[PDB]
Formats: sequence, structure tokens, C-alpha cells
Amino acid sequence: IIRGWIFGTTLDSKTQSLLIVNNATNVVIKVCEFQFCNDPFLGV
Amino acid sequence: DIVMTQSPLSLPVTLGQPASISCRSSQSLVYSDGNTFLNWFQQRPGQSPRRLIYQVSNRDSGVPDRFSGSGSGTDFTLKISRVEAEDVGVYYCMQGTHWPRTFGQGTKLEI
Amino acid sequence: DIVMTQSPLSLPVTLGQPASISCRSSQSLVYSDGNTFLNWFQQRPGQSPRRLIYQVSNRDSGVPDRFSGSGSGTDFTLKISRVEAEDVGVYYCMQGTHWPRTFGQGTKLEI
Amino acid sequence: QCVNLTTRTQLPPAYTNSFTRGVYYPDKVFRSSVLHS
Amino acid sequence: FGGVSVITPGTNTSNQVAVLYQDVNCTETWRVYSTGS
Amino acid sequence: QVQLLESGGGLVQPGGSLRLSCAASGFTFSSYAMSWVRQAPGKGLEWASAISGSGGSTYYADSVEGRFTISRDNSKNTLYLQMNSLRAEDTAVYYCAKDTGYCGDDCYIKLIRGGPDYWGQGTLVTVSS
Amino acid sequence: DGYFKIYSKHTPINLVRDLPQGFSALEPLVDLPIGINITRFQTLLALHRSSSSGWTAGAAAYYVGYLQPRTFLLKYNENGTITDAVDCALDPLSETKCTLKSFTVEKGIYQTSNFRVQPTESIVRFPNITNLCPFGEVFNATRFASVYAWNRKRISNCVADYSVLYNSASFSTFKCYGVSPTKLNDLCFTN
Amino acid sequence: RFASVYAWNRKRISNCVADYSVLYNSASFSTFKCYGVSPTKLNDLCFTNVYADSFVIRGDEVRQIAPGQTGKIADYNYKLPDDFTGCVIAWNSNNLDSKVGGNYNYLYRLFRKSNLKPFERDISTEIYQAGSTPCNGVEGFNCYFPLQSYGFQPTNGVGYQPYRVVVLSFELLHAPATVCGPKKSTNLVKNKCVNFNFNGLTGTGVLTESNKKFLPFQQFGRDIADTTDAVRDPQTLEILDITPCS
Ligand SMILES: *[C@@H]1O[C@H](CO)[C@@H](O[C@@H]2O[C@H](CO)[C@@H](O)[C@H](O)[C@H]2NC(C)=O)[C@H](O)[C@H]1NC(C)=O
Ligand SMILES: *[C@@H]1O[C@H](CO)[C@@H](O)[C@H](O)[C@H]1NC(C)=O
Ligand SMILES: *[C@@H]1O[C@H](CO)[C@@H](O)[C@H](O)[C@H]1NC(C)=O
Ligand SMILES: *[C@@H]1O[C@H](CO)[C@@H](O)[C@H](O)[C@H]1NC(C)=O
Ligand SMILES: *[C@@H]1O[C@H](CO)[C@@H](O)[C@H](O)[C@H]1NC(C)=O
Ligand SMILES: *[C@@H]1O[C@H](CO)[C@@H](O)[C@H](O)[C@H]1NC(C)=O
Ligand SMILES: *[C@@H]1O[C@H](CO)[C@@H](O)[C@H](O)[C@H]1NC(C)=O
Ligand SMILES: *[C@@H]1O[C@H](CO)[C@@H](O)[C@H](O)[C@H]1NC(C)=O
Ligand SMILES: *[C@@H]1O[C@H](CO)[C@@H](O)[C@H](O)[C@H]1NC(C)=O
Repeated sequence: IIRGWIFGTTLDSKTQSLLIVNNATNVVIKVCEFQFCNDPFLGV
Repeated sequence: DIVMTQSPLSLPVTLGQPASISCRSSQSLVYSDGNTFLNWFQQRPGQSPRRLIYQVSNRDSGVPDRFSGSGSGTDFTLKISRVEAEDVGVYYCMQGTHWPRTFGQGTKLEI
Repeated sequence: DIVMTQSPLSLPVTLGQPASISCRSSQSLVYSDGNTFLNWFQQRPGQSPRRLIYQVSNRDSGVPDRFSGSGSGTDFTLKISRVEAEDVGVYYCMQGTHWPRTFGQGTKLEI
Repeated sequence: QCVNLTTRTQLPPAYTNSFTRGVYYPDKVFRSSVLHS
Repeated sequence: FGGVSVITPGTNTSNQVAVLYQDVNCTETWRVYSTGS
Repeated sequence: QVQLLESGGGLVQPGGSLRLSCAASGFTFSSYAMSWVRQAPGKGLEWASAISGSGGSTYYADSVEGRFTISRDNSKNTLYLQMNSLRAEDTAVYYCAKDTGYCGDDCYIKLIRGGPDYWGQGTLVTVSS
Repeated sequence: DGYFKIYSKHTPINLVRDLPQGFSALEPLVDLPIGINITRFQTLLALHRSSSSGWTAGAAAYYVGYLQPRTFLLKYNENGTITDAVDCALDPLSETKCTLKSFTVEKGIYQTSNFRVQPTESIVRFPNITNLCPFGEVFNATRFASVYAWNRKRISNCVADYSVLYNSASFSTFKCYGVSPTKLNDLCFTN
Repeated sequence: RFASVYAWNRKRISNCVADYSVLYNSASFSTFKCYGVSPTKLNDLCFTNVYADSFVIRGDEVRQIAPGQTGKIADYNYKLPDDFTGCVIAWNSNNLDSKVGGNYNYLYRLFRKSNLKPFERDISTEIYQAGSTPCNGVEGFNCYFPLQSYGFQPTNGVGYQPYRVVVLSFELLHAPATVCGPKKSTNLVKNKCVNFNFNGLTGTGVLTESNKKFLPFQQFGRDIADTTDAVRDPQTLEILDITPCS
């Protein structure tokens, strides 16, 4: 159920951040300047 | 913006004599790193402008060796060792130290 | 005092050919900071002397581009790429490294 | 793409006792039958 | 000024302890870690 | 040598639009910034717009901002300028020019110091009903 | 210092909610060379299929705590697995256990450091000096005096700020002997 | 090309042999300063976490790539911790990447409100406000774009020429290692007094087979005296005990 974590500051793409998640295939670590969804989820 | 005043507006100078064109800036054209960005261009009638002198005094490539520049701060001078028939046209000073890029009004040289 | 001997006393050299004038000093004209102070001046008849070459080899401003200097220590040479009618006159070497200021006897160039 | 989750139940957070938990090996050195702080 | 010592029975009998504060006048906060009467 | 060939000359009614373009050869298009310049007949020359070699960061002169659009297509080494809402004041000979400064993927416009090294042939556009 | 360090462990269990009481230690799973100033975080929760309202939350529990700089005494067994620990600032008994490097304490009285009051606020007081120091006159002077006849002037009643020179001139030498450069902004000078 | 100092790159180096004599006939370096290890001992060690930072700076800024420094780079672009293990290498690149009109692909951050932390990467592209005036765009008056390009021209002075800087940071002898100096393995001898060097950890003693088992990540065992009691051999993953000879 707990797939991963988002670490950063504003998490709105202004700055870089860490996305460490299990994407239901493998585990992916990114430092991307992502604009995150208000309610992040992975559906099954 | 940089405001450049050129002088004279026109230069009816006798062929074969020394000549000069002044370019007086509203603000210093010397960058804090010591690199100037004043560029002297010659536009002959019927031709697109071509640069003659770069960085106040440096001679460009493929241009007559009768021209050199001089000056510092807010007052610069282009010196012409000898006037030649090919010199007729309008000379412009471009100020490359700040944006927006500006030009002076131009000096029209005539024999 | 610095004693400078110029050679030849006169130079009856054919128009259009290379030419040179020697200036041999009694003592080194190189300052301990690496800056030389040998100055070549051209005095045409009827005219006040005007400097042609400064600091042994450096070309001055507003002078013909056919002249350059050379040398080191106690023996220096002015090299003339081509002799021209305007070259007739007397050339002097001034030694600016020590006081009192001195001049050589002069070399009178003729065509 | 992004979906704003709605109509959730409002509950307070709850708290628990961490017990003697939350430690890790500070380095990669093997020790045996010793104490170390 | 500190001045704290702990009165401890052996740990093979009981884990209850008492703490003495050498410079605290509890009769006359009080530079006391905890109380509990 | 370096060659810039201007096109899109002609005349367009007031309020319309026209697109100018410059072909380029003999130069590495993507490695240097390029600008559009113009001069009205009888007037001196002013800068109109610029883009870095990457085709990203752009600049417009304030007198034409919003009205003008500048773009680049590196795959054809071609610079484009589309001028909308044309005004009488826009009659001018337009040129493309190449900056002396090296300006690539990490370069931003307005940080460049120095002038243009290469100027094109030029083309003229006017505004007339 | 730029490294994001993650420690972890997996444990089998049979419970309904609260974490079990016991002891274990995590392994140094990964050190990531990231260099990002992390201040906030968010969890990622799995979604089960049944709009934005017809969502099934499944069934899970999650716990969050915070770390503090605290000294711990770790006990290693004969195979090098940590089996117990003493929290050196949990309570007087644990403090004593830590002090003696033992998990058993004999009958008696043990002296264990002091009760210390911590400051609650930072109080900073300086004279109300509003003038900026004449850095322009010092560094933008038209002419400097000959070294044989060097000049000196007193500077007073001004605020020193050395960051103003970063975009003024490039200096070849800036060497401080009395004070480290990084502390210059924290001092006040008398002469 | 080297990355702009405001957006410097870092990569991991592993599974290779380090040899610094190869550079003697490659380039002349102006700075080669090691803090964690003396240069003469670099070839005798083996490292466990080796990273190479890559960026280009101005020559006058070379003294700022060090622990305990201040300045535009040390404060706003790239900083080293006081507890620094590694070597800082820098050399003159004026003849490698300068341009007549100035190489403007090399940028640095000039204005920021906070100071950077060690190995911090500040890549924000937002406009920063110097005064109290709020800004959205504007890009002037009391607020500016924080990045500037260097005027790296082949004709400028020495202090304004570009320099290429490589900073090698690492963990030394505290973990399984991946990068070793120019050393060769030999046969291991047990039950004799041996002068040994195991992956950079030297000493004198008698090697024996150990009855201890290390965790998958643990490389060394240490005694109550904080001296080595056992080692996991770097060539064959055996656990060996080491005892003084007499
Ligand atoms: C790391 O990021 C935090 C924000 O997440 C920065 O903290 C902010 O700093 C500014 C300037 O002092 C304050 O005005 C904000 O209120 C702070 N925000 C928070 C949430 O604390 C922090 O300065 C950043 N660190 C570095 C070294 O850049
Ligand atoms: C997980 O990420 C990898 C890498 O992007 C991708 O190849 C894979 O398809 C992803 N799987 C799922 C289920 O999203
Ligand atoms: C969710 O709501 C916020 C406001 O709370 C809004 O800014 C955001 O765009 C919304 N997201 C979606 C995906 O509708
Ligand atoms: C944790 O703190 C809260 C107050 O924020 C309190 O209500 C709760 O009982 C505390 N829980 C524990 C387990 O100490
Ligand atoms: C506490 O203070 C009172 C008043 O000075 C004094 O009488 C008493 O002896 C002090 N100490 C104790 C332990 O009662
Ligand atoms: C340690 O390992 C041995 C086997 O070598 C085993 O018999 C013993 O019980 C283990 N001890 C502990 C405390 O787990
Ligand atoms: C500033 O300091 C002086 C000297 O002590 C004092 O007299 C004055 O009142 C102070 N003024 C303010 C505004 O704090
Ligand atoms: C010196 O003058 C420059 C402008 O030429 C200015 O930017 C700088 O701040 C001045 N220096 C000082 C110390 O005031
Ligand atoms: C993102 O990508 C663009 C590509 O043009 C680049 O200019 C920018 O520096 C990158 N980084 C950030 C933080 O935007």
C-alpha cells in the first residue's frame, strides 16, 4: 500500500525534488523538477 | 538605455588629410571586467553595414588598415589617418555593454 | 652619461630598397624592469623633430607603417622596409634610461 | 491526469508509543561481545 | 548549579529510582526534571 | 563563407501580418545567437529581436514586443520572424545578423556582450493599403 | 552534507494496529549523492479500484516520528547483531546505565551530570548605527598614495558589509589574521 | 566542455585503477591540493566512494575551491565542507575553450539570499529580489535574474581566464572498496608473522582463519582497543583474524 516517498521543498516544479517510488514494475529514484499531483496515487 | 551622441553630424573633410569622428556616451561603456564593447561600423550607400573597429580600438579582419580607434569612459574617437574616396558614407557607434542595444545617430562623411 | 654612436654618419641609399641605421650605446639601454627607453626620431629639413619609434621597437601613432626597430643591450637597429622620398632627413637615437638625457650625433639619410 | 480526492472522512491523528525502536548500525564495522556507544 | 544524583536499588530487584537534587529547596520549576509527589 | 539570405519582402495592408525568414549556410547555425534588425528608409538601424543558438530563450525590443514573434528551426538552419498587426511605422529594410559571442544550449539572451560579426543582404517590407 | 542516507529493515508480524514492543536495528541500505535541500515530504498511498469520490483505501497503517541528536549505548552479541541499547538521556536509570557502560546497576547512589536550564530565546544588542561604511572611497578612489608616504584614516559610526564588493572588483588577496572571514559579519570593532 | 559552475555535474567512479602519473605528459596543472591524503601516498590506498565533480570557474576563483572559503562561488555556487576528504585539481583552459567574443555558455550565480551548504546544487531560474519590492518578471530595478555569464576571452588578463576544476572527494578505508591504486595481489600466507597490507590497511601480525561472520555490508572487525581484529580479504571474501606476533 505504501509505494514510496516524495522529498523536497515546494514540490511545485520551481525547484528539484526526490521521487523514490515502487511503480509496480521496479523501484525508480528521480531528482526531477516535478509538479506533483495534490493527491498522488498509484491505482490497481 | 544607453544614449550616444555622435559628432559632427557630417564631416566635409578634404581628401588626403587626417580626420576624426567623436562618439560621446551618456554612461560609461567600460565593463567591470575591463572589456569594452563599443563598435564602429561603416555603411556605404547601397551597402549593408559592416563593422570596422571593435571594442573601442581593435581593428577588425578584412578592413582597411588606415583606421584605428581610441578613448575611454564616456568619450571615444575614431581616427582616420588619411581620407580616401571609399570613406564616403555613414559611420555608426554601437554600444554593446548593456541591453537594449543602441546606436548613435550616425556621422555622414563626405570628401 | 650615456654615449651613443650612430652608424653610418650618412646613408646614400637607393630609393625603393631596404635600409637600416645602427645605434650602438656605451652602456645597456634595458632597464631592470624590462622596459627599454630608446627612441628613434626623424627630423626633416625645415621641421621640428618628431618621434618615429619608441622603446626600441614600438611604432608610434600617426607615423608611416614602413618603419620598425630592433635590437637589445648595447646595439640597436632601425629597419626601413623601403626607402621613400619623404625619408630624407636626419634620424636621432635618444637614450631615456638615465639622466642627463643624451642624443647620438644623428644619421643623415639621402636617396 | 491528476485527480483531486474528495468526500473523505475527517478523523484526528492518533499517537503511539515508539518503544525501544529507531536505531541503526552507525557504520560498517563488525563488533562482537562488546559494548559501544 | 546542577547538583543531581540518583538513588538506585539493584536492577535485579526493581527498576524504581529516586532522584536527589542537592541545591533544590522543595519547601522554601525548582530545577526539577520531573516530580510525581 | 558565412551567408544569410533574406526573404519575405513585399507590402501588406495595415493590421495584417507578414513573415520574414533568413536562410543560412557556411556557418554552424545552432552554435550562435541570431537577431533581426531593421532600419526605416532614411533612418538608422535598430534591433528587433533575438534568439540563442538553441532556439529557446528569446528577446524582443520593447517597441515591437507582443506584436513580433521570433523563432528558429535548427533542422533547416532557418530563422523566422512573423510580424502581426502591422503599423505604418514598420516599413523598413530588415536584416538577420550573427553575434560574435558563442551562445549555445546553456546560453541566455541579455547576457551576451559584444556586437554582430555577420550581416545579411537585407530585404524590405512596407505597410500600405 | 549532500548525501541522502536511507536505512531500512523488514519484519514479519501478526498484529492489528500498534507496533510491537521490542528491539532491532536498521542496515545502511543506500547512500544517494543528491545534494538537495530537503525540508518537506509526502507519502504515496496505493489506490484500489471500486470519479474522484469512488476510491477504495484498502487497508494499511503508517507511523511517523522524528530524530534527535542523542547518544546511544549499543550492546553487540557474540555474532555481532545488536540486541539491546541504552538511551543515554531517557531517564536517570538509563542515564546511569549509560554512565557505567552496563545494563545492570548495583544498589547505591550514582552521580549523573547536572540539571541544566536551556536558553529559550536569542537576544542580540548592538548600537543603532545606520550609516554604511565608506567602501566606495576606500576601493573606488581616483588615486592611491605612494607607498613611501602612505595614508591612514579612521572609520567609525558605520556598518561593515563585505558582500557589496563581490560585484565591484575581483580581489587577488583577501587574508584575515585576527578573525576568520566567515565571522567578520558577527563582530563589532572599537578602533 | 565543462558544465557551468551554477549547475555543476558529479559522477561516480568505480571498478577502476587510479594512476595519476598519466597526467604528467597530458596537461600542466596550476593546483593539485590534497587534504585527506598526502599526494605521495595516493597510490598506496583503495577508496570506497569516489565521485568526480566537473565545473569551470574563473582563475581568480581557484583559491575558493577549498574548505573554509568565501566568495561568489564558495557562497553562491559550490562549497566544500570543513570535514573534507579529497583532492582539488585545477588547470588553465584559456587555450581550450575561450572565444574571441567571449564564451557565454559558462555561467555563475551572482545573487542569492541564503548561503549554500556543502555540495548543494542551486539551479533555480527564478528572479531574485534585492529590495523589498515584489516582482513578477520585471527583471530589473530592485530584482534581477540571478545568473551571469563570464567574459572568457583569449585576450583577457590571467585572473579572468577560464580554469577547469576537478574535485575528487571520497571515503577512505571505511567500507568495501571499488577503486584501488596501482597494486597487484599476491598469495596469502597464514599462521606466520606477516607484514600485511589489506586494501590499504597495513600492519604486522599473524593471519588465521576466522570464526566470525560479517554482515553483507561489513568489511572490517575491530577490537575493544579500536584496532583491527579481523578483516574480510578483498581478493577472496574470506574472514581472517589478525593477531600480534609476540
Ligand atoms: C532550504 O529550503 C528552505 C525552504 O524549504 C529554506 O528556508 C526558507 O528560507 C527563507 C530565507 O531565510 C525563509 O524566508 C523561509 O521562511 C524559509 N522557509 C522555511 C520553510 O523554513 C532554506 O533557507 C533553504 N536552505 C538553503 C541552504 O538554501
Ligand atoms: C516503471 O518505470 C520503468 C522506468 O521508467 C518503466 O519502464 C516501467 O514500464 C514502469 N512500470 C509501470 C508499471 O509503470
Ligand atoms: C486541486 O485543488 C487545488 C486547490 O486546492 C488546485 O490548485 C488544483 O489545481 C486542483 N487539482 C486538480 C487536478 O483539479
Ligand atoms: C502525543 O502528543 C499529543 C499532543 O500533541 C498527545 O495528545 C498524545 O497523547 C501524545 N501521545 C503519546 C503516545 O505520548
Ligand atoms: C529552605 O529555605 C528555608 C527558608 O530559608 C529554610 O528554612 C530551609 O531550611 C531551607 N531548606 C530546606 C531543605 O528546608
Ligand atoms: C550465534 O551464532 C551461533 C552459530 O555460530 C549460534 O549457535 C548462536 O546461538 C548465535 N547467538 C545468538 C545470540 O544469536
Ligand atoms: C542609539 O544609541 C544611542 C547611544 O546609546 C542612544 O542615545 C539612542 O537613543 C539610540 N537610538 C535608537 C533609536 O535606538
Ligand atoms: C565602484 O563603482 C562601481 C561602478 O563603476 C560600483 O558598481 C561599485 O559598487 C563601486 N564600489 C563601491 C565600493 O562603492
Ligand atoms: C530545465 O531544462 C531547460 C531546458 O531548456 C534548462 O534550460 C534548465 O536549466 C533546466 N533546469 C531547470 C531547473 O529548469
